[PDB]
Amino acid sequence: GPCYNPDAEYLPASFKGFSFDADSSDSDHGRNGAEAEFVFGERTGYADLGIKIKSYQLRARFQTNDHIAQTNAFIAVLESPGPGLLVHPTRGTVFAACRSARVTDSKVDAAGVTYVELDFVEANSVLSGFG
Amino acid sequence: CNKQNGVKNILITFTDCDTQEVIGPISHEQPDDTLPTYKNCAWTNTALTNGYVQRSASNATMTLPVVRDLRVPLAFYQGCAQVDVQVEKFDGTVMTLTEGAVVEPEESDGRSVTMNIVASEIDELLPPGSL
Amino acid sequence: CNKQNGVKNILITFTDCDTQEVIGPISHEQPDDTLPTYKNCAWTNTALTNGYVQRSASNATMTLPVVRDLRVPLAFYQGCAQVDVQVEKFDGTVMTLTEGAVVEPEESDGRSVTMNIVASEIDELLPPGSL
Amino acid sequence: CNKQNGVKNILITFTDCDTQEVIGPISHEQPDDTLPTYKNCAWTNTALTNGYVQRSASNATMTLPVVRDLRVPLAFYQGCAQVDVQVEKFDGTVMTLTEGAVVEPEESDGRSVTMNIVASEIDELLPPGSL
Amino acid sequence: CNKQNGVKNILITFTDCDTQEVIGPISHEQPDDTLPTYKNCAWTNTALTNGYVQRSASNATMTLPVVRDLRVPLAFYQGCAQVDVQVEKFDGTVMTLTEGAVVEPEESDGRSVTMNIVASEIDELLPPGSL
Amino acid sequence: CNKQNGVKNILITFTDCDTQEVIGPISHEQPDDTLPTYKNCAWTNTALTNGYVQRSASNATMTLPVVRDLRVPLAFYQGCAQVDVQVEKFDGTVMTLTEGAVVEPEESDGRSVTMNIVASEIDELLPPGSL
Repeated sequence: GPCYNPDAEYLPASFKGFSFDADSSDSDHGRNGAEAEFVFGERTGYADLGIKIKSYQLRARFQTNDHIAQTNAFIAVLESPGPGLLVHPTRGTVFAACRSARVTDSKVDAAGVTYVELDFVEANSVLSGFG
Repeated sequence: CNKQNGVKNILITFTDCDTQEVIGPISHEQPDDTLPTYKNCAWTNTALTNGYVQRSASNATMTLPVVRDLRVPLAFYQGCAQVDVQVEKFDGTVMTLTEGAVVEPEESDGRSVTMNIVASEIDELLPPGSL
Repeated sequence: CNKQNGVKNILITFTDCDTQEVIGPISHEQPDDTLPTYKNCAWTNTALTNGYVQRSASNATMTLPVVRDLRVPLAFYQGCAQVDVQVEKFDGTVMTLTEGAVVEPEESDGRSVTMNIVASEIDELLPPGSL
Repeated sequence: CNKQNGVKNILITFTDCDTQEVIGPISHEQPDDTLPTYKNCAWTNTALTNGYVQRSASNATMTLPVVRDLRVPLAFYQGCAQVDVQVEKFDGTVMTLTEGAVVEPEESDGRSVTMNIVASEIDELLPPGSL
Repeated sequence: CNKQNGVKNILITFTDCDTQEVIGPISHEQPDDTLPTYKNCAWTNTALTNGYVQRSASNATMTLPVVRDLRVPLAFYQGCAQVDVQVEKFDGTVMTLTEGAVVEPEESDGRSVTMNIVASEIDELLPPGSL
Repeated sequence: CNKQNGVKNILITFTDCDTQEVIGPISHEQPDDTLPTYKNCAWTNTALTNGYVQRSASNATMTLPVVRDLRVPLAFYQGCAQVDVQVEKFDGTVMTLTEGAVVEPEESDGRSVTMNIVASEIDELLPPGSL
């Protein structure tokens, strides 16, 4: 649209309480099943087996005079034990667990900015025992 | 007085985005002798082979060299406001365009602006008598 | 005379896309001294090695700078209508082209258009006597 | 008068990086008739399809051709110092910009510099009376 | 006699590489009216977002159009020798540079050379009275 | 005189490839006022960071605009024969080059050729007295 205010339409991202500014937002929905291919046959089958586990991928940026301290704090938060609450900019609140966080940080090529490529997975609670 | 190629009237109607206030339609004037340019088709052909054509999808576009009004902020001419434009030439043709979007802003010294506007469709009035 | 390089007649026949209404053949006139340019050979060569050639396929191309008629919408000259073109030069040559397709539109101020038309083949008339 | 497109005043305030000594605001003068050029809108559009727009993020940009002061080191005009710029045109407009950053230096003979300054936002003053 | 933009003195000191012999400081002269160009900052900013800057690392550079001396081999001006340059303008500013390196040689007819010199830092003398 | 920038003598010696017949050294003359241009340094620098340089390897290059001799085939000036070139300017410098190789041929109307010759090293003569 012509009068689309982005930051009034995208939610400010944050994981486990710590807030940050995100640069991308993805998702990996799906529906998994089997696929039957009976021999010598002009026919095919399909069987729905359940829900494909959701996964989110983000890219956070840090462009500030103290981006090193912010990135260190964000690393310390991401390595906290157990899954926590994530605010996906376009999917709202979910419960995810961090799975990888690459921290690109160059000096003689681009000093000042630090990028973090984050990879979260829908982590739903369980009930210990045999549920 | 027909047989004069030139633009006679330019009305531009601004709509701020954060307050939805309408301004205009203010008249306007050209900075030099260059006339605005148009393109009304929606799909753009492309040569394929011996005689055939591959059809792509595109916009109705307009290029408007105009003189900035001093009562209107410069940013209104640079994508921070929705525009509705109406250009009437000396031969009688009238090109109207509504819900514009200044699509590629550029540096301006503060007086002359060149607005690249994209819209769904541009309407043509075609001086009396037509086929 | 028959010793003057120049264009004498330009006939253009428009076919509306969504109504198949035929319009023309309207005459037309040049905006300046630049002439329409042609290319008839469908296969285009490309050098390979010591003396040989690699042959590609292409279209019969025409470039037509013309002055827009005030009775025909501008979009008809920018790929939103089928065209049939016929150009007759002063020395007797006549180039006809049917079922064209304006392939690359571009912004026009409202008077002068430059149509880039591709067709399967262009026919040439070659003043009486020819080898 | 108030009918003359031209620059009247240019104030530049330099802030040393490694001593935070404030210098200025020194006046300045143009090397030739080219004026400083501006761009205020932070979000920049881009055409998408039939009528819609894809919105990107950017900076408030300024281009300032100026004559180097013989009292200030040349490196202050080439990205080795923070700048605060303020330009007042003849018709009453005043553009102020603070916490700039000379973003793209280039070789200068020692008199004429062309500073490309990026800031968060540029303020515009708009001679009395405005919509 | 101040208020003259122009170069008054050019001293270049050559140092052969294979024998470590120092030659100069020889004076020199310009081939035309184009003046040498400078850049003293070390890090070059680059626009990032709304107001912020990404800082990269670079050189102190100098561009020197000079007339080749006939007593010095041409290759000394084309990267086969270390150079120490000193340019004094008419307003009193003195730019000195030591341990140069001719960084991009180019074809020269044998009289006029254009040396692109890179160094750690270039020193500025700033005519008496300064801030 | 010895105060005139210009070329005085151009000697070219052709060596047939498939017969090793030596032809020359024929004198030659310039087609216009553009002079042959040179580059002797084999290693070419490239800027790296704060003050340092990355050194690459290259050839001793020469650009020679000349008028074809009507007694020598045109192909001898376009890479089908080995060349030995010797150019003497008016101020006394003499550049000799042997075992050249015309490296980049280009279409020539039959009179004026521009030979781009690469060799291992170019020798320079430097009028009497030199440092």
